Amino acid sequence: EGAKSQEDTEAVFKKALLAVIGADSVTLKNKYLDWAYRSGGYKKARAVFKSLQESRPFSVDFFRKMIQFEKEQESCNMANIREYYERALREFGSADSDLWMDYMKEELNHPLGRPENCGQIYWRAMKMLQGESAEAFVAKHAMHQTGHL
Amino acid sequence: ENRAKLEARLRTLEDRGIRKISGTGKALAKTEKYEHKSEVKTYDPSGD
Amino acid sequence: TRKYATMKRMLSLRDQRLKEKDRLKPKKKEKKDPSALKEREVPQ
Amino acid sequence: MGTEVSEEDICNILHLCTQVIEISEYRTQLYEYLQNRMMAIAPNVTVM
Amino acid sequence: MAEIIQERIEDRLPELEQLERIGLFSHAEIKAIIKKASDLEYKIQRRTLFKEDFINYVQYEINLLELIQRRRTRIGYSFKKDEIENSIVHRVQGVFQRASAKWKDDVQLWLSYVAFCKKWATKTRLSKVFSAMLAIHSNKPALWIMAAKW
Amino acid sequence: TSLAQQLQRLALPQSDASLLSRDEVASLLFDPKEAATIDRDTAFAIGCTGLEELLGIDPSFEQFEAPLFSQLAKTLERSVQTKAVNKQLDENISLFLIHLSPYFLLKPAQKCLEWLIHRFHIHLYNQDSLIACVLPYHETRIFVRVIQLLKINNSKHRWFWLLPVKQSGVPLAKGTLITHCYKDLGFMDFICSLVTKSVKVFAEYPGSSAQLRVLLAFYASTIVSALVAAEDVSDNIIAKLFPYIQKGLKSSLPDYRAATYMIICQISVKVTMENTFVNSLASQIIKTLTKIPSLIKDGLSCLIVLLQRQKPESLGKKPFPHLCNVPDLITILHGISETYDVSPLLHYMLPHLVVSI
Amino acid sequence: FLNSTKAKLLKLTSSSIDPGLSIKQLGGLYINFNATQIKEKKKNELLQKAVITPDFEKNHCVPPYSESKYQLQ
RNA sequence: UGAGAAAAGCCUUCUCUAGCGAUC
Repeated sequence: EGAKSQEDTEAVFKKALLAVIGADSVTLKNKYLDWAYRSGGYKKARAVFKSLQESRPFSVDFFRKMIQFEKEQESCNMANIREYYERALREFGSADSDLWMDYMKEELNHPLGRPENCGQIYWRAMKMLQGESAEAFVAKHAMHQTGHL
Repeated sequence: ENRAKLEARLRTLEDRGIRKISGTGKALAKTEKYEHKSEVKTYDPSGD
Repeated sequence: TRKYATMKRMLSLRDQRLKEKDRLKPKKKEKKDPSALKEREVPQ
Repeated sequence: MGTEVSEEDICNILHLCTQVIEISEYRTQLYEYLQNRMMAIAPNVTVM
Repeated sequence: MAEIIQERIEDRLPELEQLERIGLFSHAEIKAIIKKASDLEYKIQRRTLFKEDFINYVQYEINLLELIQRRRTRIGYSFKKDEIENSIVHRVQGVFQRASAKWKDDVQLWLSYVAFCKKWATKTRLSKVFSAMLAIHSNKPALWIMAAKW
Repeated sequence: TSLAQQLQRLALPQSDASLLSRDEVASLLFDPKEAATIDRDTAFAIGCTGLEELLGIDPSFEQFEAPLFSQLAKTLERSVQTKAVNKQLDENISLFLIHLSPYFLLKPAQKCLEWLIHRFHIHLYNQDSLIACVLPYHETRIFVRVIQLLKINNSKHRWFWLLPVKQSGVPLAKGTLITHCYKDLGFMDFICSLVTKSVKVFAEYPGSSAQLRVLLAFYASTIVSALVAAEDVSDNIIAKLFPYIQKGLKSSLPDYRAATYMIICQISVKVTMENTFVNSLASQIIKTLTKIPSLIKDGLSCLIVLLQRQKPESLGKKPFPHLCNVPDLITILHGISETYDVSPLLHYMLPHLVVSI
Repeated sequence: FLNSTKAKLLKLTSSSIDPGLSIKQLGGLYINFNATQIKEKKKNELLQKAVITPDFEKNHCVPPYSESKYQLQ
């Protein structure tokens, strides 16, 4: 990135994804998306995200990055906001309490949101969450109803 | 869209099942017999 | 709701607060269960 | 309580344990492949 | 039930009555001490026993000893140490011996007993305590080191 | 059986059987068999730990350290003291429950409630306060447990309609709550009094708007729904609701005013109202508008609804000056006009404007 | 208590004897001699045997509060 | 046999073992 053409940087990344196939690819994919937004624009990040959305070893930082790029854009298509969160909740919904909480605040705080969906998201959150994570989500939301956040 | 519709129907089904057990709620508390208080003190203005 | 042929509550003869000699009868009927095993003592 | 194991015995146990983690790692890769094909051929069914 | 408890409370009566004679403790304080002493005594005479109860009993007696020690200096009365102080010390020693007999495996209780013997008890009692410790816990060199250090 | 009824009516919580025996123990956290094997020191430790956890979250709990969570509270047993001491204890417990109500879903609040039940038997002495504390959480299972602690078997009891959720162990359904709210007026008065009392308690502490969120939402939800549920809203409902509506209008808390606005809108939607009552309602809506500057718009829009679902000449000339004197009236009216119809307000306000000019 | 000797008052050696184990390395003494650890453990163990459990919200019907002896048998 | 016989739910009176307790 520092002292070579952008096409070679993409060439390096594509070789890297072929070489590493297991859990170590998680950090590789995250830096690939971050480079796409810096070297390109929002459109370039969309093409990279579309290609890598099916390579199953993931992390929640992959989807938090994509949502963040959507917020910075002036369009802020709220339908695309939901479409990213559903994919993230499909992968890590069984264990991640924070991701469910972040989803609920988006429907409230975003000016384009529909807060009448908060009834369903809380109902959906209870069933997919398992074990200790179920307790933490309840306390965090009850902490969210009060102003302490 | 089909998935979200089922969860809308599934939520309503759970609430209706709870309502059947809980009851209509139309009934109120029943009335109670009253017995007068005895040995009640009073004031007689004849003494004035 | 009304009851007929009523009798006053009295001590029963099968109460165990009575002694075994004084008690009338255990009033127990035993049925040989089909599944129950038959065991006998037969000297060889 | 266990008995001491020879050097040749413990090597065989490691080789068997080596195959176990390699099959399990492949099975996870096979499962991820299945999720890729299912979302490509019949995506509406997978969501539901 | 309260047969043994009543024996122990009547054993505890004379030093409380002497303390009333000193003027150190008022009569209501004596009543409160008797009440809490009976409550703590009922705990350690049950058929089901816990170590927490023995520890609470010992801690209450230590706190009472400290309170008496603080009040004596302010009053200036130094007589009749044997009637009160030594009686309480023997009662606490009996409690410790019973507790150590119940739980031999707990070194921490043994060290608490040793510390109390150092602070309030005669050196021969501490010698016997160290002998009893080294009888069953000979496999720990640190205990030998502490015994030699003393 | 007349002796049986007389004895059952003569029963009192002070003479409870469980007071004199340890076969059964009421506990929010443990099975009765397990709860009958815990000492006073353990319960005191749990209560103190819960309060210490709660102190970090909210400082204002420190005032409860001395009366309810100290050695004096440990040795205290209500039966032996007089009625004055019991009344003071009831006041203190009510205040503490008002403070606990927002955090009831958190575990430390449940620990503190466990200590209070173990020591003071508020399930026998303070049924109303406990029910008021737990009511906005009626969908949760911990509400089911708190109900299960009570004894409401008698069909003449105030809370007898809560019997199924005790017998079946299921949360109370909102439909039953709404039906009993609109059919039985004592429960509605209970809800309104609880809301007013909690607001007055929390008013003193600056920056305390957040804790009253959930409760007010519940107060917003049922009453409107109750007004929807009733086939005919009789004059008793409006007579009961009017003082609390005025109290809400005179308040300064935004959520309480918002709930009052929703109640006023729904009442105006459902039932035709006498001209004097519409005049007074509009007078109170207009006069207290500028107390909260962030809720001006909704209030004006509320007025439109009140002036759209009622008779055209209901409003008089008296509220006209205060209407004209609000800051930036026309800008707000234009902002509303970009999306919604503003015809009734102008239809009222123009003929007075001509005469005033 | 662990190291407070009168030989410390009468300094006669540059050093003292060091037992490797310390009071702080252990849980500490059970008793205090001036102006609670086990009671924390009893409080924690009792809390672990609580009927309020994970998935308590998940449960559709709460188990009954109390049952007669005849029904249990 | 003849408080006829048969079944369900609530109180009362009591019986057995098995740990536990006695070490100061």
